[PDB]
Amino acid sequence: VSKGEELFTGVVPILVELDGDVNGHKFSVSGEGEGDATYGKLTLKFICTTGKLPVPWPTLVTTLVLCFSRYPDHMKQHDFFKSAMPEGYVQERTIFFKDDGNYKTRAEVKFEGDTLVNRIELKGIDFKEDGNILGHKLEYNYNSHNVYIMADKQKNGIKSNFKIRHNIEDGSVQLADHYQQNTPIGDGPVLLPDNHYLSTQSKLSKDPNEKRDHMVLLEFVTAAGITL
Repeated sequence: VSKGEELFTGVVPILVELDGDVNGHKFSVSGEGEGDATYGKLTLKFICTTGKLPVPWPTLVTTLVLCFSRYPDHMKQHDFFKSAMPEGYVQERTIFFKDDGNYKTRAEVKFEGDTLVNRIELKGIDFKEDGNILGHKLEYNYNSHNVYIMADKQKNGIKSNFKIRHNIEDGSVQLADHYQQNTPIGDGPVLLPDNHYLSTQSKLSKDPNEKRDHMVLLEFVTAAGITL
C-alpha cells in the first residue's frame, strides 16, 4: 500500500489553474470539479477567465490529473501517481503539433488541504497564426486512447510517448505528438512502476446556460494491464 492510496478512496474536489502563452497570446483557464478514482472517473468544468480561448479546447485536454485513474487491485503497486501524494508530482510535456507549433507544459499536481490541485504553466511557440490551432479549425470532440506508461528509474518517475489525433473540420487529422515525464515533488518516496497501459475515454460537452468560453469534461481512465 502507498501513503497516497487512502487519499483517493472517496470523491475528491479538484482545482485546475493554467497560465498560458501561445505565440504571445496570454490566457488563463480555471477548472473545478471532482474525481472518483474508485471508478477512474473525473468531471471538470473549465472556464477561460481571460475571454476567448486562443487555442481549441481539445488541444488542452491532456494538459488540464492521472492520480484519478482506476488501478485494479493486481496493479496498485504500479500506481506512481497516487503514491506521490499528498506532496505530489511534477508533470512535464512537450506536445508537437504536426506542421504547426508546440506546447511546453510544466504542472504540479498535489493536495492543498482536501483539494487535489493541478497548477500548470504552458508555453506555445512557432504556431501559424492562421493555422488549424490558432485558426480554431479543430472539432470539439475527443477520441479514446491507450497510453504506455514506462518507468524512468534514473528520474525516480515515469515517462510516456503517445499520439493524440485531433479532428480537423476539413475531414483530415491534426496529429499532436506527446512526450511526457513525471517526477516526485521534493524528496519523496514513490512506487516505481513497471511498464503498463492506461486506457482513456473523454467526452467534451457544453453547459447551455454558460455564456463564457468553457469546456465540460467527463473522463474515465483505467490501468488496463501490463499488456493491451
